[PDB]
This record gives sequence, structure tokens and C-alpha cells, in this order.
Amino acid sequence: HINSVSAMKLSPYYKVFEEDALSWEDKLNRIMALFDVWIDVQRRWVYLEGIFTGSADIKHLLPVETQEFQSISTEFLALMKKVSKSPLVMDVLNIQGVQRSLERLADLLGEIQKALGEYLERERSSFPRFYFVGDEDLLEIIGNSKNVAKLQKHFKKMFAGVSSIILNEDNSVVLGISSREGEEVMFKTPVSITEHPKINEWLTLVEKEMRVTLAKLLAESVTEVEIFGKATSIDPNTYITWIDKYQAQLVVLSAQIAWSENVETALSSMGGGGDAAPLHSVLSNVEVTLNVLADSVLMEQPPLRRRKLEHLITELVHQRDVTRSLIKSKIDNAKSFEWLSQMRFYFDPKQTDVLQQLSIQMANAKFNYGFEYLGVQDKLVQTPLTDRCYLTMTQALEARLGGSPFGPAGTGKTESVKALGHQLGRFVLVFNCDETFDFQAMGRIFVGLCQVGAWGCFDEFNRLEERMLSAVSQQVQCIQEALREHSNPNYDKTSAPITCELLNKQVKVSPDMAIFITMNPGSNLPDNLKKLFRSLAMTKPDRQLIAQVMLYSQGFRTAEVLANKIVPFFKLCDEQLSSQSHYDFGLRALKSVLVSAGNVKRERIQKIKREKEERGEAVDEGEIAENLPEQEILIQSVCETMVPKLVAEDIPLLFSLLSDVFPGVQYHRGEMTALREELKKVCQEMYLTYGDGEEVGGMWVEKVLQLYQITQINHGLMMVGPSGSGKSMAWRVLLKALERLEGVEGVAHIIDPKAISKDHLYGTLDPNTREWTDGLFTHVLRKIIDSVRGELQKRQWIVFDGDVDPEWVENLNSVLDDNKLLTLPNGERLSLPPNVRIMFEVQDLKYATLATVSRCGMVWFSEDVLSTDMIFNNFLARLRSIPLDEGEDEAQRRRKGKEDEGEEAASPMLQIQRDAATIMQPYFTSNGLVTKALEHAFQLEHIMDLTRLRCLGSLFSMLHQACRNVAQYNANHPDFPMQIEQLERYIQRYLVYAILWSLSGDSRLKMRAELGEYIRRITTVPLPTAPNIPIIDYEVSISGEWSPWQAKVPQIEVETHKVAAPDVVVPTLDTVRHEALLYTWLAEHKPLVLCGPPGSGKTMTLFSALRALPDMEVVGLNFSSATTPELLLKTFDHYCEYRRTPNGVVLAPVQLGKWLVLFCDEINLPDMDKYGTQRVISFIRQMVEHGGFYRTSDQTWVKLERIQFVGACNPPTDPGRKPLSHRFLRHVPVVYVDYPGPASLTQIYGTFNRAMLRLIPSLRTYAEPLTAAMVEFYTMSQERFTQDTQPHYIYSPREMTRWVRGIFEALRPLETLPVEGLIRIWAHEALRLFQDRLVEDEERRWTDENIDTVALKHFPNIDREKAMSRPILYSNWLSKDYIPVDQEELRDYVKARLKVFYEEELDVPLVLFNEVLDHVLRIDRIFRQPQGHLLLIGVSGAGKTTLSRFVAWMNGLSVYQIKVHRKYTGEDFDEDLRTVLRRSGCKNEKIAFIMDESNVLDSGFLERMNTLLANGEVPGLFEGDEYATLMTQCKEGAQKEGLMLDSHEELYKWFTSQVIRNLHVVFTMNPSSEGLKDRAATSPALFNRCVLNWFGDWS
Amino acid sequence: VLNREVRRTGGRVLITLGDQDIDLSPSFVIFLSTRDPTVEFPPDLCSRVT
Amino acid sequence: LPSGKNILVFGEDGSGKTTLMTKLQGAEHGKKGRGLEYLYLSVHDEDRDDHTRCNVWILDGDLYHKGLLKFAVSAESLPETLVIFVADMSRPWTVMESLQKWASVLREHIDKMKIPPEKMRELERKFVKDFQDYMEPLGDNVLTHNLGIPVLVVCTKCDAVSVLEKEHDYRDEHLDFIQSHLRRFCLQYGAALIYTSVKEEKNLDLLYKYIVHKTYGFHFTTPALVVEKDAVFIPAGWDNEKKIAILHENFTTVKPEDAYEDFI
Ligand SMILES: Nc1ncnc2c1ncn2[C@@H]1O[C@H](COP(=O)(O)OP(=O)(O)NP(=O)(O)O)[C@@H](O)[C@H]1O
Ligand SMILES: Nc1ncnc2c1ncn2[C@@H]1O[C@H](COP(=O)(O)OP(=O)(O)NP(=O)(O)O)[C@@H](O)[C@H]1O
Ligand SMILES: Nc1ncnc2c1ncn2[C@@H]1O[C@H](COP(=O)(O)OP(=O)(O)OP(=O)(O)O)[C@@H](O)[C@H]1O
Ligand SMILES: Nc1ncnc2c1ncn2[C@@H]1O[C@H](COP(=O)(O)OP(=O)(O)O)[C@@H](O)[C@H]1O
Ligand SMILES: [Mg+2]
Repeated sequence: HINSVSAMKLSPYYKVFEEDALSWEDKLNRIMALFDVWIDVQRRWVYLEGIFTGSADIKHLLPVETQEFQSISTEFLALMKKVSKSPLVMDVLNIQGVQRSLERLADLLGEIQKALGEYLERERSSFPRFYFVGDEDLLEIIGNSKNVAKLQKHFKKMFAGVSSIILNEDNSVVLGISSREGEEVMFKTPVSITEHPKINEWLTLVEKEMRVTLAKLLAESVTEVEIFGKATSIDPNTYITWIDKYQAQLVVLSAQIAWSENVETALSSMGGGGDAAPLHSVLSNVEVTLNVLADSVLMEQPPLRRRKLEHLITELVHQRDVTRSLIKSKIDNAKSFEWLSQMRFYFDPKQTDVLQQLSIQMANAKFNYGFEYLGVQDKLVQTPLTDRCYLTMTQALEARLGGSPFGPAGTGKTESVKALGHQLGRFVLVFNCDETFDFQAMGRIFVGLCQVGAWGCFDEFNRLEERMLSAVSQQVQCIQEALREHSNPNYDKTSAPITCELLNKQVKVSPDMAIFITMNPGSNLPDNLKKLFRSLAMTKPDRQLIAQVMLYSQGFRTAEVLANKIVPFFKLCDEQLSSQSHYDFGLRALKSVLVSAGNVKRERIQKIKREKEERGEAVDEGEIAENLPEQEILIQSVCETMVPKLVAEDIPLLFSLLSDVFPGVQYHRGEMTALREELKKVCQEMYLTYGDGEEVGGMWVEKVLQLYQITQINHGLMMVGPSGSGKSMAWRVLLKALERLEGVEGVAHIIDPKAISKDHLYGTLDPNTREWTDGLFTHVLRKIIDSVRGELQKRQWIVFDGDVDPEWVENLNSVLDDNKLLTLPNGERLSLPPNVRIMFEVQDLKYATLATVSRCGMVWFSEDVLSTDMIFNNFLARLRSIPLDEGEDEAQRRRKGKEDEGEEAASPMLQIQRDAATIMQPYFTSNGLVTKALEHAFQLEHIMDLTRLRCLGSLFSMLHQACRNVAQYNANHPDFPMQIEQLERYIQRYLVYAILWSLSGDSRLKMRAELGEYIRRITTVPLPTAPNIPIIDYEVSISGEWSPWQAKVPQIEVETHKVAAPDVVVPTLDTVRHEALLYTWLAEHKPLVLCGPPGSGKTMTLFSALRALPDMEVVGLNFSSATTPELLLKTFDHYCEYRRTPNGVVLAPVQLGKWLVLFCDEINLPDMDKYGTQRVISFIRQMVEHGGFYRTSDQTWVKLERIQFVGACNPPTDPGRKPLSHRFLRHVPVVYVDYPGPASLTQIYGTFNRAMLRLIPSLRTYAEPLTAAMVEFYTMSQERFTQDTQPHYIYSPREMTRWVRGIFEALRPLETLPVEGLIRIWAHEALRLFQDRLVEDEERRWTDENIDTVALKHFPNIDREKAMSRPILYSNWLSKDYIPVDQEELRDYVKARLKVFYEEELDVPLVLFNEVLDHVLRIDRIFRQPQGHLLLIGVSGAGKTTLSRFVAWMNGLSVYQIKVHRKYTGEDFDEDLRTVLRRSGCKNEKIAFIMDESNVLDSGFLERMNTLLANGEVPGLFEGDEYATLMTQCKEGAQKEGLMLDSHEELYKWFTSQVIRNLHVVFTMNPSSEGLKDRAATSPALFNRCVLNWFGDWS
Repeated sequence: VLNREVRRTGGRVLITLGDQDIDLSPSFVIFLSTRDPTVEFPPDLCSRVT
Repeated sequence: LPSGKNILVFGEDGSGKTTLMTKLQGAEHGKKGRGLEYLYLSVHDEDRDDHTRCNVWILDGDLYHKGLLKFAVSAESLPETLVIFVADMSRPWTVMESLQKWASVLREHIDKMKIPPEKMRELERKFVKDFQDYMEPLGDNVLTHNLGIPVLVVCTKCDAVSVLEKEHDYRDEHLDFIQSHLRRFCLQYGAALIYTSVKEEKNLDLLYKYIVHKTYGFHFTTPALVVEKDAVFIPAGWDNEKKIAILHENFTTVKPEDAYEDFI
């Protein structure tokens, strides 16, 4: 408004309104001048409120600010109350002195915020490590100064290894620190909190005492280890006692100090004499220590001592290598470079200060050890590359330059920098640079590093974006310049307070601090820091030596050969195996595999030891370890860790590579007899095949065993096979088998994560009125944690059965990591108990982050784990024991009987289906008819992707219906039931019929014939013996013999009232076939889906077949791009209801004994997410497959009872459509409704035309000759014009119905006609429906000739000149009747009306030429028809949007045009459609709904219009009170029209009829040059629904 | 606006722009500009501009 | 004391519903009427010198009349409602059929009230606490059905046990099998169980004191009584399948898993 008034000041007509404008300008400015202040006074207050009431101790720290904030809050609350009593903007502005009061409040709140910031900065500077802590965290720390336990979680951010502080029972004295691993350092002098109450003071004392005690313990450790250094033999017990007595860090430091001092004394002693005995003594002592450690590590040790032993071995191997190198080089002076270049440790206990006692030297560099506790860190194998890294990095630090180890990913760069920093005892802080780069703390973190003294390593600094890179580069440049200022010699450091400009303050920089920048080439460092940073190429780490040292650390006798074998093997696997995201042959995987191999070796030592001990034997750990194959342990570990992840295509290649690298060594799988027996029992119980390996079903048994192994090892795992590989069945079988094996109850919580929103999944915090609402996953976790019903005793697995995406797994990363902790925005930290196992099922991990894949184990369920034979066996086993009619009441009784003795004849249905299985077994064999048919069908192309289980489920459902039909015949013939001969013939024919309709049911007619020919070639069952009829055209009667479908399709007569809208489908061959299949697949409650080209007739056939059934209650839902689970939930709330039962909450329809079936007219159309999944499709999938869903509001499982789904679609090739998920297409059987063809069209339109000609009784005899013509020419057009030539040359039976409607409207007012007039109307409708859409003139000439040819062929002896003259025109303006008129009279009338139109609505001349009068007549004709929608396509300009308006004005149609805004959501389009529909139907006001490509930029809203174009009513628009208001207005309109209606359904039908009659849609488009638009070529459904008119360009 | 699709209602001459229907003042003139000389405009805009 | 408190009384006709509630009202002659009967109990707190009323609504035995519950309780008054299921001990072979029939009818009514699921979960969690917060004057084998509202099963005419023992050959095993089934049903609804006779005046004061205790917070000191076959009293929160399993020690011809209608 302010900008618009300022612009109005420039208008030439502004002088008249000037004074008024100025007044508003003042008010407008005042309004801004108020609210610009107000939001500030709000924000700070809210912020201050969040600080001054969340912590109760802030009152004591800041009393004056607390009092000022109290006095401010009272005034602000009063002002807000006054505003609440009058929320109008103008009323608020006129409050007396609001501006000055708000300015005072802004000033005082700013002052208090400044005081709080200064206080927090003072607290940070008092204890510098708080600079690594955020504002809220620091406030929590200081506020909870007396509740020390709350501080325990923040130490991991401030200290390097301190995870907590050990405290006295009253929490008044700090006794020590503890690490994550539980290693504890007990202070020599405890820190007394009571004497130093302030948090900063006692935290500083804790840091000081940590350093002092670490130094004092290192002194004793070195003093003790000096004895081992000078001893010829080491007693293992004393060495282990020394290792236990001291921490890992001090242990490794003591070893390094002793070795360095011993080598220094040796080199001093040799002193130019050339006597190498002292270095030989040092090497001997190192080798003796290595032998002692190697013997000790094979034994069973506690985990912490095992880590200490591994660290000592890793250090002593490097020490041995260095001493051997020195002996080989004949170094004979301590100042030789070969000794100086090796890192050296000089401990001076006599130094009084405790931060300059240990000095670490390397070449020039002379660092001091900062005694920061690091816990039990992971040591690094000191390869020559890491030695080079240490040398260069220390050289750069000595020169005060920065470090830049650059190289490819996973080469140890950041880990090497961390190891170097830890070796010198300096706190390292790695900053990740992958979408987790918290900038707002980065300046604070830099200030903390500068003040406290600590290293910082940027992992992959290249990955920062350009703005982020430049800002961080500037900050690091300033820090590096401040550091380089130290190096100059002139600056005397007696008084040298170095400073750097950070966050607009002079921050003192300590010399110990340093910064490192890891980089990934492909590249260079930023130009700011190229001069200040030394770069090192860490291109290729030494795999062989790392493997050697690690394998030696685990106690392997042979490590050189094993390392030299395993290392090339991993690279061989990386190259040869097919590239997949989940494969990981990096060094982390290799080290994990080697640790697993060490664990397996130790397990074997313990197994052999206990096995011998149960017998009579003498035991020694070393002797047992000597005679074992290390290669067998290593290959076993490699296979156990890799094969579960291996795809079936890659497993034999992996075994070939393993045989090549490890010759003559084979991995025999560990035998699990008990679990295999339980698997056999459960598999027989659940009708599943079981095999002992290399049999039918061996691979699946192996995969479930691997799943058990991964569940045992990891606390999170995934199954990532393709759809239909048995992962969900395998997991269910495993849970039910461990139920028997371990006597522990298995509970499953299956969640579809993508169906539910993330907010409902993890629970959302209310932005106001703070209260927590547990999400579904959080609800389950809290339920198990509380254990009200003893859930801790039970074992529970959570299975996320849905596609994995980055968005919903962010919170789950903390749980899946080693932390095992769910953190929520509420601030609660849920600890996952050991009983929980978070599981995943995904068809693929295409959109899964590597962070998610790394944390979880995985078992790839390749599609060739479930053979066809296994599924056939499952089907035949289900048939023999599951009664097919008893349903779900007897499902529970299946578990009551372990064998069901005496229940073989449970019902006659069981006997009939058992006999049917006996007839069907020969055809289900491994090389039977079904298998060959399926293999051939996989070759055939299908519009939808052909999955094996979809076809197999369709076939099984059809056979189920076959046996049901036999049961029906037996019921209808109680005197003599079905004989086995008739049963044999019937099921043999039915199996072929079902094979065709299951496999080729998704293909065209020609390919159905092809599959029929192949079956006829390979089958033994007799087939129909009629040559020119496809097999699919035949049905199998209840008697075995075939019978054509044509016998079962009646010839009906339609009323003249409904000739073009008999929603009851005219019975045709395709319709009877499809309703038969519809009943067969609805008997099993499977979700049917039908695909086909637009206008094929799927919607009508589905509706008619569904409504024919008595029980079915149809709910018509139409899907769109914006449809979500909310639509289905709303529909359930409307028609269905939730009721509680002891089994659980059950959703059921309100009407008892009726099956509610949901029609989803366009299943394909919903938009995929960014990760290629449709939410509503996944929701429907979970409903149909799990038989229920989770009420999110209650977070509880509910089960559908009488709910079904049946969908329609266009093929996925069409532009607006998308393919469906393979986990979803498995359940649904898809039928392809192609176009009816000549015979079906002739029959349907014969019925329609016989109905239409009833008006005039002299032309009944000409019904059948006309009907062929309407078909023949139409088919000819369908053969001559295709979508390839132009995108809109689409034909369907909708054109034929439009033809029938046009002739019907022409003939309805006419009392009588001659045959020639009927031919003329037929030709006119032909031209108006087909000749208009054409683009090229010669095509129009061809249509002109062909109309005459068809007419004279089917109407002989009728003279062409009278019947059809070329200038054919029909118009209603000249005369009240729709009769032919001359060109000149119409020209004169239109010219007069156009001259009128010039001075009525728009004053622009409009010339009438020969090619625009025709368009006027066409537009008028489409306006007169019912459901008449026009699509004018043509060059820009040319009259469209000007002729449409003109004809609309002439015919009195009020023009409505949509006005799309930005943020014009689908609800706004819905409201506009509601308004126009109310005007058109209730008020009976004709409307021309004009739409243009400019405002039709979004295709999302153009699929809501398709329902209107096809049916005239869009269900779901008026839901709610709008339905009541529309019903009231509709009945008022009906009373106005003179019809008295009561029922809402009849009133809605009349409203729909009125909308058909009145509302018209005029689309205007340009030719197909809009590729850039989302429409591209708009959907062929839109072309089919409207009547297309090619405007062209002026001749 | 380039096509001058004025809708006349009494003295109010509206033109649709987004949600709003704004009054075309007589003095209004617009000049479109392009610094890029390598552009392929749609045929919709070509008929609406010189 | 709070006003507007309600008691819903359910059970077969001839069970005792009107006679029990009339006697608790201190009245000799309550007028019986087909459909939905109404009366009120006068409640006085002697420690405070204050007095209130409790509404009592009694449903007819015919399921045709279940529509009338809309005149007794609403989505607003359900938190202030106590439920009484009346079991006829002179017809024990109809007790489990009656209790399942009436609990289902009440649930079918609660589902129709469309109570906000958050308020229903508040009442459900509060009732789980009001049941676990029991102790004689978490762990679970209870509340499968979890009505989530106060529930009391009142067995009426328990003096008729003295006729079942003489005319139908009933024994301690039949009475304990009836008591175990009643207690397992009470666990499913988190309910209390009380045995009463208006003819022998058994447990009438105990029933009044328990009703006023759960409805108005009055002090209560009576422990569970499980030794007297015709005077049993079990407060909501006292029982569990282990306390029920002691009754199975008296089983010599029936099992803990056999159906109620096969034996009774
Ligand atoms: N057997 C039939 N009898 C009568 N009309 C038929 C028949 N088969 C097809 N039609 C006509 O075919 C046209 C298409 O009908 P409809 O069922 O709406 O197609 P559709 O495939 O559902 N359109 P869509 O849902 O967008 O894919 C209508 O004009 C029908 O009248
Ligand atoms: N037959 C005609 N004689 C004279 N002027 C005409 C004629 N047809 C159209 N015009 C003028 O041509 C201009 C543009 O016509 P119009 O058909 O509205 O463009 P358009 O087809 O709507 N372009 P677009 O909406 O983007 O597809 C207007 O100024 C019309 O007055
Ligand atoms: N061991 C088995 N023996 C025989 N048939 C089996 C076996 N395991 C699974 N099947 C069959 O395979 C079908 C698919 O297996 P499952 O139900 O585990 O689905 P899935 O592979 O996870 O597939 P989706 O992607 O559809 O969820 C099962 O319904 C059953 O018909
Ligand atoms: N010389 C080495 N000795 C031991 N382990 C190493 C060595 N080099 C690399 N690794 C391992 O390889 C992994 C490489 O990851 P990291 O160094 O964190 O990032 P990047 O190597 O991609 O910069 C580390 O986890 C580390 O354990
Ligand atoms: Mg699955």
C-alpha cells in the first residue's frame, strides 16, 4: 500500500485526490512505524521469556535484570490484553501513546538482552571451553549449577574424552572423570564444589586437576615401565597388572617414552665406535614385549584391557620397524637425521609445571604434551604415508602454517590429523562439511579453539558451498595470519599479547592452537589460504601394512601372508563385482572384517579349549592357537560379513575371486541344527517350503539364517531385495521360530513410514501452549520402555515396511548409531533397550543416504531366492488345508489344532478344493504349463511392469473362483454333485483360461492371441476348435466344454430418454468378460485395477459391475496430483466407523452386511515425492497387504473389516501418469480395457441408434445401415490419423457417443425427417467431430471424400446432391428449429450481430471471412450440445479467446474465467468450481467456462476438471455444510422449475443434469510448442473429453 | 496486458492480473527489455509484442 | 461435594437392578417402568456438613431400549459416570452372556459419542493409574478390554447359591469357576466385583461405601473378601490372574480354559 500510494503520487490525475492520499500516507506510515517496532518488542520478550522462566536459578544470577524483565512483562501483558480487547489495526493504532510505550519497551528489552549477552560472554571467557557450547546449553549449564546431573550430557562437547564427572554421594566434591568406554581417571586432589561454588571456577579446577593427575600418573607409569625397558625377560603377569593399573593413553605414552629414551641412551653410548650392541638390545627387548603381548592377546581379556593390548601392539610394531631401520642404516649418532626424523618423546619429571614435562619432538618441531584426557581412542597404524603426514604437518606447525592433507575419499586424512593431534594430547575437533555445517556456532567455535588451545580439522572443506567457503576462508585466514605473527624473531614474547579479529572482537590466540583443512581434489584451496597452508598428497594409503599390523594385533601367527592376500582381494571385489551403492570395500570395512576375524579366532580357541576340557586333556592357549588354520578364520569372517550383502548375480563371482586369492580354502557354513529344525516346523505350519541348502528353497533358508546372524550382531538391519523375494515372510518365520527356540514371545510393530507424515511419525511439539504429543514410533518406544505389561521380558521388533528416504530417518540415525538414543524436539532422550531391533524392508535403497546404510546391517533378498516352485507349493498347500469359504472366524481354530485330527472333512469346500489341487498338480510342476507360460509371458510387453507374483496371485485367485464355481454347482445340484470326470474337464479348461487372463490380461488383443497360440502349442488340454476366434473370447462353462462369450451378452433396447447417458453399460463382449473377471477378483477382496486408453469405457464398466452386486456400496473418489492419505481417511470417517473389540480397534462400514468398495478412478495420477514414491499408493498398499493402518491421532493399529479398493487408470506412458510401486502392483491384478472394436461398437451404437430413431417412426428401417456407417468411417479415421502425426488426433468411443448425442439433439425438436435429411445430419456431425480436429488441408479433403463414400456405400439409391451438398451448414438462429440454412443468410445475420457486438462489449472491429464464420458455427454447435466442451487449438491470435467470447455473448452465456494468483492452492480452484457449479446448476444460468494456457500453467488442477468434463459432477467438492446449502438451493431451483424432489440423491442427480445442460468449458491452447511447460502435450484424456477445433492460420 | 484485454463494466475498465482486477489507466505504456540477444520467445508472446 | 455425578445400571430383567438401587435410596417401593428408569441417591459428607445427589439411570433388559442411554450420559458427563453391571446369581448360566451383552452395548454407545481421542486417552490413562494406584488397606495381565472408565460388577441374589447347591447339584468348584470367570471379566474392564442380597441385606452398606468412595473420594478401609462364596468383594486394582489361579486349585472336573456355558 505504501509503494502504491507513492506511485499514485506520480499519476497525472493525482491532483484531485491529493489531500486524501496524503492522509492515508500518514496513517500507512504510522502503521508501519508501529509494527516495525512491535514485532521487535515481541521477539525479544519471547526470547527473554524463554530464558527467564525456563531456569529458576537465573533469578539469583541476574537479579536486577530479572526485576526489570518482571516490570516489562507486566506492561507488555497489559498492552497485549488491550490489543486483544480490540484487535482491529485502526483501533490498535489509536491507542494513546502506544508508539512511545512500545519504543520504551524495545529499548529496555534491548538493554536486558545486551546485559544477558554480556553475562554469558563473561561466563564463557571465564572457562573458555564453553565457547564450544551453544547459548541455550550454556544457560542450562549455569542455571542447573546445583543439579549437577543435568550437566553430565554437555561434557562431550567441552572436553575431548570426559563423558561425565564422578561425584561424591552428596554431589559436593568431584572425584574424577570418566570416558565413554567407562575408563576413569581419579583425581589425586579432588575438586571441592562447596569451596568453589561457581560453575566456571570448579570446572576450571576440574580441567587443571585432570591435567595434573594425568601428568602425575604418566610419571609413575614411566617409572614402572623403565624396569621392563631394561629387562631381558618380562613377566606377563606384571605387564598385565601395569596395563590394568593405568589408562590407555598413559600406557601408550609410557611405552613411547621408554622406547625413545632407551634408543637415545643407546645412540649416545655407541658414540662413533660403530658398536651396534645397544640397538640390538633395544630391538631384543621390543621383540620380547611383542611376544608377551601376542601371547596375552590370544587369551580371553576384558574389553578395555584388550583395547590397551591392541594399542600397545600397534605401537610396538612401529617401534620394532623403526629400530630395525636404524640398525640397518648403521645410525651411530643421536643427532643424525634418521633418528631426528622419527618422533621422539622426552619426559622430564623434575619440571615443576605440568604442561612442559613431556616434550614431543620431530625434526625441527618441539611441541609440549597438553595433558587433555582423550579416553580410549582408536590408534592409527603408523604407515610410511602417515609418517610422512606427521613429518610434514609438524613442519608446517613449526613454521606456523596451516595443514592441508588432500586426496581421494577414505584415505585416512582426517583420521591421520586426529591421530597426530591426539599423539600430542591436543583436543581435536573435526568439523563435518556435508549439510551439517552449523555456521552460527562456527565463529564461537573458532574463538573457543583460539582461547583454550585446540585443533580443528575440516573434513572435505571442498564440500562447503561458495558463500560458506568464502566466509570460513576469511575467518581461517585471519586466524592463520594471527598465528604466523608468532614466528617473527623481533617480537619478544615476554610481552606479546597476540590477537585476532573474530566476531568483531580482539580474541587472544594461544600458540598451541592449529587448524587443518582436509580437501578432496576434483579442487584447489581457496586463494585466501593458498599461501598460508602447506598441502600434502594422501592419495593412496598402505593397505598391506595396516592389515599386517591389525592382524598381528588380533594374535594371528601369520599376518604377512594373510594381509598380502586379503588386501588385493578387496580391490578385486571392488573392480570385478557389479557396482552397487551398498557395497563398501573401503578401509573401514577391511578393518571391521579383520576385527571380526580376530573375534572368530578367539571364539574358536575358546571352543577347542572347552571341548578338550570336557574330555580329559591338558590345556594351553598358545598350543591350541598354534595348530589352527588362520585362512579358514579369515575367509569365514569375510564371507559372514559380505555374503549377506551380496546379490545373487555377484555371489559366484565373489566365490571365484575368493578361490583365486585363497586357493584350496573353502567356507563351510556353520551348522545351526536347532534353528533349522524350528524353521522346518514353522514353515510346515505356515505353508512354506523348507530346504537344507541346494534344494528347492535352500537359498531362502540361508537368507533367514543370515537374517538371524545380522540381528544377533547389529541392533539395526535392512532387507533390500526386490519386490516378491520373501523378506517379510522370512522375518515373520524367523520371529515365530525364535519364539519356539528361545521361549521368548515375539512381537512385531510394522510401520509404513512414508504413508504417515514425519510429524505424526516422530511426534510434533506444539509451537504454543507447550504439550508433547507422542508420535507413532515414539509411542511404541515409550510403551516398550515403560513395560506396563512386562514388555522388557518380551522381544519386540519394529519393521519400517516402506521406502527409505533421508527425511524420515534423520531422527532414527541417532538410534541406529552406537549411541542408541532417540532425541526429540521435546528434549526427551529415549534409550533403546536391548530387546528392540529396528528393521527395514525396501524394494531398493536408491534414495537412502550412505549414513543410514552404514549404521545398519543388511541382507539382500535377491529375486532368485523365491523360485516359482516354492510359490506353487505354497499355493497348493494353502488350498489343501485352508477352507476357502469359512473366512476369518476359523482362522484362529487353525492354531487350536496342531494337526486338526478328525477335521479332514471340515466342509465339502475343503474336499472340492483338495480334489481340484489334485487335478491341478501336474500343470504346476517345475517344467509344467504354468512355468512355460509365465516364461513366455515375461517376453511379452505389458503396459504395466510384469512382475512374477502379480501374475501368480491373479492365477491363484482365478483358480480359487474356479473351485468356488464348482461348489456353487454342487449346491445347485444336491441330488448328484459334480463328478470327477466333469471336474477334471472343467478345471483343466479353467486353468488355461485363467493362464491367458492372468498373463496376457495386461496386453493387447494381438498379444493375447500370441500367448493363446503358444499355449495351444504346448498344452495337452483341448482348446476351442473354431479357427478365427481367439481363445480369450471363450468362457469355460460349469460343464467342462468351452462356450463362446457371445452367447452370454444380451441384445437390449434402450429408452429414448437416456440414449447417450445410459450409465448402465450396454452389454457388449468386453463388458461381460470384464464384469466376470471383476466378480472373480472381488470374491477374494483383491484390489482390482483397470488400465487402458482414455474413453475405453473402464469407469462405466466398473461402476455398473460394482452396482450390480447387492452388497457392494460404491464410494466414488477421484485422485489427483495433490491427493494424499487424508482423502482416504476422510472417506472412512464419512462412510465407516471405528469400534473396539478384544482383538483390537476395527474400522467397519456403518451399514451392516454391506461391503464398502472405494473407487479410485485415477490411481496413477498422484504425484511422486522427490524420492519416487506416491504416499497414497503406499497407504493403500499397507491397507491391502497388512489389512489395516495406524490411526495417527491415537497412534494405534486398526483393521479394515469390509473395506475394498478398485481402481481405474490410463497407461503410464501418458504424460500426466506415473508408474506404480512394485510392492503395490504385486497385489493388484491389472486388466487392459482396449477399445471395443468394430463388432462391439456396432452392437452398442445399434442399441443407441434404435433408441434414437424411435422419435421418428418412418426411419427405423435405416437404423442398422446408419450404425455401420458411424462405425466404419470412425474406424477408418482411427486407421488414417494417429497420435504420431499430431498429438491431438485421438479417437475413442467418446467420439461415437458425441455423434449419437449430436444426431439426437438435431432430431429431438424435429417432428419428422426424410432419410436424406438424416444422412445430411450424420454427415454434418461427422464433419463437426472429425474434420475440425485435422490440421492439414489435404486430410480435410480426404475426410470430405470419405464421408461421401461411406454414406453412398451404406445408403444406396439416395441421391447425393439432395442428401449432401458440400456447403453443409446447420444453425438455430435463423429459425426456431435446428434445420439447414443457406450461407448468405447466416453471413448476414452474423455480420449484423457482430456490428452490434462492436458497440456493446468490446470496441474493436472484427472481420467475418469464410474461415471465421465456420468457427462461429462450430462454437455455437458445441454450445447447444449437452456436456458440450470445446478445445480450440491453433496459432497465437487467429480469433480464439475473441470468437469464444463473441459466441458466448451471442448465446447469452455469462463468461467465467479463472484468475490464478501465486499461492493459488487447489482449494481456491475448488472454491471457484463450487461457485460456478452453483450458478450453473442451482440458478440455471448458462456459463461458458473459458480457460487459457496462460492460467493453465499448472497441470495439477486440470485433472479435477476432467471429472467435470466426463460426468458433470466432481464428488467431494460440496462435502460438509456446503452439501446442505447446495441441497437447499437445489431444491429451491427444482421448485422453481416445477419439479418436487425430496431425496438428496435425486436432487443431486438433477443438479448434475442441470450442470450437464448449462455449464460449458472452452479451452484455448496453442499447438504443441509448449514442451517447456509441465503439460508438454496435454493429457490425451483432455483431448478425448472435449470437442477439438483446429483454428489454423489465416489463408 | 500486452493483448489489451480490457473488460468494461460501467465506468470501471478492469484487466485481470493475478487475483486482482485492476483499472487500466489511459496513460499506461510498458516496454519489455532483454539484455540477452540469444533468446527463443514463445509464439504466444510474439503475437503480443513488436 | 461435586453435583451432576451419574450411575449407569445395566443387566437382564429380573436380575435386581431396580430393587438394589431402590434399597440403596432408602426406599421400600420404587416404581418399575419399561425402557429407562431414573432415581437419585442422596450423598452426605459428615466430616464436612455438606450434601449432594448422584443420578441413577437403570436400563431395561431389552436391547430395543439401548437407544435411551443418550438421555442418561453424554461426551461431557461420561468422566463423571460410574458403571454398574448387575449379574443375577439365581441364573448364573446368564451372567457371562449378560455381562458381555451390556459391556458391548455401553461400548457401542461410547463409540457413538465421538469423544475426542485425546480426551479418551486422558480418561484411559487416568483409569490405568486409578487401577495401578490400588493397594490393600508396572506389570500386566489385566484390562484387555480397558473400558477406561470406573466399572463395578454387582452380583445380586447371592442367597440363591443355597438353592443351586440343593436343586442343580452345584459345588464349590462351580462357584469358584463362576468367581474366576467374573474376576477375569473384571480384569478385562478394570472393574470391581461385589456379591450382594437385598433379601439377606448382604454387602448393601459395602456397595454404598464403595460407590461413594470411587464417585466422591470418600475414605474406604475394607480389604478384598474372597473366602465367603456368596459375599465376595474385590475392589478395582486388587486382582490379577495369579490371585484368580488360586480358585483353580479347587477344580476336579473342569479346567481353567473350558468354556463358561459348557460347565455352568
Ligand atoms: N459398452 C458400452 N456401452 C456404451 N457406451 C460405451 C461402452 N463402452 C464404451 N462406451 C462409451 O465410451 C465412452 C467412455 O466412457 P468412460 O467409462 O467414461 O471412459 P473412461 O475410460 O472411464 N474415461 P477415463 O476414466 O478418463 O479413462 C463413453 O462415451 C461411453 O458411453
Ligand atoms: N477475425 C478477426 N478480425 C479482426 N481482428 C481479429 C479477428 N480475430 C482476432 N482479432 C484480433 O486479434 C487480437 C488477438 O486475438 P485473440 O484470438 O484474442 O488472440 P488469442 O488467440 O487469444 N492469443 P492467445 O489467447 O494467447 O491464444 C485481438 O485484438 C482481436 O480483436
Ligand atoms: N518360504 C517360502 N516358501 C514358499 N512361498 C513363499 C515363501 N516365502 C514367501 N513365499 C511366497 O512369496 C510371497 C511374497 O513373500 P513376502 O510376503 O515375504 O513378500 P515380500 O517379498 O516382502 O514382497 P513385497 O515387496 O510385495 O512386500 C508370500 O506371500 C508367499 O506367497
Ligand atoms: N594409516 C591408517 N591406519 C589405520 N587406519 C586407517 C589408516 N588410514 C585410514 N584408516 C581408516 O580409514 C578410515 C578413513 O576415514 P577418515 O580418515 O575418517 O576420512 P577420509 O579418510 O575420507 O579423509 C578411518 O576410519 C580410519 O580408521
Ligand atoms: Mg515385504
